[PDB]
Amino acid sequence: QVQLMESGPELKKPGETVKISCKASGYTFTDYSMHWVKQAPGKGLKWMGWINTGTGEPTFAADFKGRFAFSLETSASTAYLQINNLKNEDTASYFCARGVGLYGVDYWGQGTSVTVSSPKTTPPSVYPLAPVCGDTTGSMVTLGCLVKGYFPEPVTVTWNSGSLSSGVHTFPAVLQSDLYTLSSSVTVPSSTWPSETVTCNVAHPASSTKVDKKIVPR
Amino acid sequence: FNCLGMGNRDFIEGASGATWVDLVLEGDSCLTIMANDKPTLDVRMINIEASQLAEVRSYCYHASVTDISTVARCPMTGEAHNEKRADSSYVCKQGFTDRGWGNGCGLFGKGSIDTCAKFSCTSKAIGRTIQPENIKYEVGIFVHGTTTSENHGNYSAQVGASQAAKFTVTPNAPSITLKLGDYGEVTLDCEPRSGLNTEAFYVMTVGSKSFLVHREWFHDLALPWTPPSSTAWRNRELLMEFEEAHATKQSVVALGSQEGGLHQALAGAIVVEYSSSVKLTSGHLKCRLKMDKLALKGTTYGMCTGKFSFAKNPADTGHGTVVIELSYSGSDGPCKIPIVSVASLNDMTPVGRLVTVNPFVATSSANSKVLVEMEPPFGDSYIVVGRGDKQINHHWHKAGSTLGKAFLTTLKGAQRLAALGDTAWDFGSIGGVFNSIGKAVHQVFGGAFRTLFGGMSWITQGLMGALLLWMGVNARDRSIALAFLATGGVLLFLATNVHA
Amino acid sequence: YGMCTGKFSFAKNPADTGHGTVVIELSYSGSDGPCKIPIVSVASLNDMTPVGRLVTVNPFVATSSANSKVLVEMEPPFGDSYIVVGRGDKQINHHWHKAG
Amino acid sequence: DIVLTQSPASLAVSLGQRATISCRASQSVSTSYMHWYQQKPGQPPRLLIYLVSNLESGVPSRFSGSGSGTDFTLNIHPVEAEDEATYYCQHIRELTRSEAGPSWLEIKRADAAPTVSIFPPSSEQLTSGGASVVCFLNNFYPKDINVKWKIDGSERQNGVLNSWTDQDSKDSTYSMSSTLTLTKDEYERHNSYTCEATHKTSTSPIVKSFNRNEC
Amino acid sequence: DIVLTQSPASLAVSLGQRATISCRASQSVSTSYMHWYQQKPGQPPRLLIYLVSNLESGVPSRFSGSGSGTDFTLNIHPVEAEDEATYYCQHIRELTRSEAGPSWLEIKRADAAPTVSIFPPSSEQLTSGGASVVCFLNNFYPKDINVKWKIDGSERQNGVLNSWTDQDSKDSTYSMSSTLTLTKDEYERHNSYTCEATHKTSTSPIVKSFNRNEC
Amino acid sequence: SVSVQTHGESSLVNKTETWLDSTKATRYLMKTENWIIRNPGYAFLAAVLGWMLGSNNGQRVVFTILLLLVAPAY
Repeated sequence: QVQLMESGPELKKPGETVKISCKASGYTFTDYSMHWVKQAPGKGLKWMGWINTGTGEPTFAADFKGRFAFSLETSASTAYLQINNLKNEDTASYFCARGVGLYGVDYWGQGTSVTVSSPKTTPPSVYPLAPVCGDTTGSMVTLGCLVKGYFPEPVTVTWNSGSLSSGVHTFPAVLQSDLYTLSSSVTVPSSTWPSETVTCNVAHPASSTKVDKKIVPR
Repeated sequence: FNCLGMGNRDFIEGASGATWVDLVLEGDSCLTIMANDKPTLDVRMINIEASQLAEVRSYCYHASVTDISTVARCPMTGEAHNEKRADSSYVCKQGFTDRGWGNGCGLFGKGSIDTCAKFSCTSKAIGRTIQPENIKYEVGIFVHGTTTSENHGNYSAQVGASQAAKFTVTPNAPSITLKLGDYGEVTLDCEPRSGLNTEAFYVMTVGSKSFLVHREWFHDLALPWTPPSSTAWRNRELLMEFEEAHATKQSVVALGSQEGGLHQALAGAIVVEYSSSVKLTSGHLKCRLKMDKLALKGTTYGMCTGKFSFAKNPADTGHGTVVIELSYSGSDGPCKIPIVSVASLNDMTPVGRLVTVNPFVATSSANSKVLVEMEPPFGDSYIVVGRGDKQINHHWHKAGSTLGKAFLTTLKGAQRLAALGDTAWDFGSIGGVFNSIGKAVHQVFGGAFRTLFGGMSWITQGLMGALLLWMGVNARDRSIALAFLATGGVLLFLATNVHA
Repeated sequence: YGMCTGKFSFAKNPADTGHGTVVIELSYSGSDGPCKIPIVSVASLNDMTPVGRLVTVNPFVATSSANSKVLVEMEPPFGDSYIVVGRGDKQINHHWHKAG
Repeated sequence: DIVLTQSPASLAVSLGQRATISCRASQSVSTSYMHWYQQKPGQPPRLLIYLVSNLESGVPSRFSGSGSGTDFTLNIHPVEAEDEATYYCQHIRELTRSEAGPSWLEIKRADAAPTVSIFPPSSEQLTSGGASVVCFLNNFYPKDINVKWKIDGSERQNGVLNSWTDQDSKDSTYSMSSTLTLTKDEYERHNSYTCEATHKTSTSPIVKSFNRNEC
Repeated sequence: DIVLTQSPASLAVSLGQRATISCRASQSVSTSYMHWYQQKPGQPPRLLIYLVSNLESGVPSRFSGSGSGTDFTLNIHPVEAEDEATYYCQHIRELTRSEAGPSWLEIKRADAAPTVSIFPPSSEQLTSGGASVVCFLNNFYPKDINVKWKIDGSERQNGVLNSWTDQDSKDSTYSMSSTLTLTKDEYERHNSYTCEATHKTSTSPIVKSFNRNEC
Repeated sequence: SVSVQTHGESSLVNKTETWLDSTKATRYLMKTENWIIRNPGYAFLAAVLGWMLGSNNGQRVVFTILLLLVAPAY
């Protein structure tokens, strides 16, 4: 099977240099243009360029010219995008793509997301978010977990060890001052809270911090 | 891969002297190799494939006039100022409107206008260049053993039969050894650098289609064209026009789509199909077979003891040899099939030779169909298959009577010469003596003369013949023949070779 | 140093300098380094005769590193030839041109 | 430089319905050599149609790319729950290579209102001096929604942090969080903290509030 | 095609002082053919210097034009209360003719605080349903000032209209009007009404405020 | 233009069917004959000019048919 396999997602800092691998598999490396495509975290596919697999000769889009090094290891059939002078714009998911050429790119690297930024690994502030009079919706008391100020992602936010799946909506962690806050919300019936404990169990493998906060009535 | 039913199927005659042999092998023709101690090989290019290509430049063959703006100025106001000259997307044109008092000006007879029409491209096309590394050569190579209608045609079986192989040579992999199984192994030694000039041309994409175009000639295209990447063009004007200036009014029109003329510009240009890659149907490659490890099974087996029966009936593939598929009743298989090529049963002696050497029943299967071809000679004949009572013959005739063979091949010689240039002396394979200097004679000869005045197309050099013959008609002895050199051949031949 | 005992590979395909000779960088799978690089300028694989001459004489893998990429140049002869890099199974080779 | 634009940006559909995804070549005649690349979130892209006209091997004939050279369409006559995805069209006729702004496959359903719950900052958070008022707008379809944080009757757009689920795997709704993050000082200098959620299911905002003076 | 800039934009000066007003030709060498123009406000500008080196007839010798061809200077060694003016310089070497961003002569003085007075909408306006909270900031020097309208502790920049005098002919200060215009409903849905003004004479906003609940 | 200065002939390797192949057969003669059959008034006046000049007989004919092609398409 032809499979484009790449390096792993990598946290980086501004000014650094990243080289994302792409290893060819299941096909003759030489014969197909190896391509690179930038998917910015919010943006769609923005094609970075292609390095000629026969010659090892890179070709860059006017954008990607000059900051980025396409390189091809031949024997082991690995392709590389090396980004130099890492920038917070260089934070993005990056894809090597095997050219079927004038038919474009058939397959794709499994994906490699660079995160270029300064911050240091930080534990979350996990806040049990209790409902008030209006926050009790029908029989259900919606409950919440404010997971606040951690770098990097992810945190693993479960609810009573994940025993609450359904009413849970764990909402996306986003950047705050290069730290992450997610406010996760379980919807539990007022019959089960605070009669049954609702404890949002928040594990942050990067900071190695597992923080468990029971939501208690205000 | 095989030579079966190949329109151009040409027979490589084993002279021994080496197990290796140089060949010019191509996708058009399947070269069939008969050799002593060797079965009947097939050699043909499948196709030529340049895997990965680069874009030399792009052309805009149909363009779009947008936002025509004409900034007028009075008489004697001189150079007309339209800011759109700051935008290349705008094509700006200076000019004037000769003015009266009726139009915008207190003076008669002159004016100034700057006509800026924003250029855009309706339709653009692209040429592309081949890297000789990305060039492949797909060479179907086969050898004739026991075969049937299908297995010989279907490549899947002759893999398993180990009688066929398909492979790829590059300037990086110029030679390949390839194993024949029961028949051992052979080796090809190619010139994948030299199978083309990768830079003799470009692959020019016109429509979904791409085309071979001389990369000289490709520049010679006069038309809006592009930085191979992206944007800023040259002669983007030449698909646009200009008009009179009637008062301030002058207009710009984008010429009708010239794509039709693109195709018209493509005459000798070759259809090239991009898939993951171009596939060039026209082969030119010089490889070298090596027959040493190619073996013979069947030298052990004895006479097949059972009834020959025609599964196919005597017929010529078109190349002068008769193929038949024989259902073989006997179960004594695997066995060596007795067969010969005879004229009359008045004699048991062969006359022609076996196309497929070692006629053999593959397996113990009774009534087993065996596809085998042989060579009849000229005139009528029979075919004695086996001795004794079991022999079935069939009367055969081949009308090619011997003289015509000596004629056609002779006249084929000049046909072998033209269009093959210096490599026309590679039909002198394992050369020396004549064929050593024969190419070297033609070497600078072909690299001069016909190419020096080259660019001649049909009547251009076709009408030169009587003109140069007439100068040979009135001339001096020892001058006439010297003046006759350029006349006949290399000029008339290719001009006669095109008849039609 | 004796012959490098192992399969070469082309770290870069042969590229004529434009000055008449041709260099190759060789990722060389043999860990037999430090070793003398077997390689030559050959007309046809049926003949091991050196035809061109070696720009870089005594091509040498510097160290025991396997797949060590080693840039080495020789001269191709007139017309067509090969470059056999190594010998036997251990010979890779390239057919690369000098039109001179 | 050749641009493609792929419309719509998203389509809410029934699975099995025909939702065709248009595309167009801004420049030249791209002719063939356009494609369709399905990329579901967090995936490497997956190529569907090639030459704009031809399926890849893995992608079933439900996917149909169509259109020639200035204009193109990605059709799936049976769009599916498995077809829920982000699709791209890619002009290959020229370098540079680029991608049109996608169309999404959303699964159409009943329109659901957000379950909206405004939790004042946890006493745990208030003890930290920071105050984040979290408003969880939950199980709404479609995703069309807005958060409005009102403070002492004066609507504050500052400290607002929004995080919402996607089309919600079970009910195919969306859930949202609206987090109003205040300094506990300004959290205490103002009283009524009101998140109100306007949603296509609601002609008005769905108002969830607390005055800290209340409990 | 050729551009100019004339510095300073304004200069607060003691009259009689030498304030030299620079100018420069962005393009070419204008050589000769720059010309100084005083425009007192609401006037057609009065041409001062010709060839940038030569006084007009009507302009006094106090004006000194100077500088060569890429650069020019308007010097008044005795700047005056009459020399208070908006000064221009014009490259003429090339059509198009243009001017530099001008230079004002301001008469320097002591720094004066704004006299800040916040008038709620009069009953005449409150009867109209419109409400404008008008804050007159009188006689501040310099002109450098910033007014803000704070409402219930939440600053409102809306309905805010500002009209200020120029350098005030006698005290040479600047007076300003700050105006907070409100719908009487929003004027009466909120209470504290404040014009705070940070002026160079004060390190803090000069706060004049009322609540409708106050008087 | 685009229809003129054709790539034809490519003639690189190319034992095959070229993109536009049978096109080349009638290109030279016919469209020139079309013009000169459209202009028989020209055809006859251009012919006699050959037998006028050079006075060598057979060479006099040569100038005509080429000139008869030349004036078509210049």
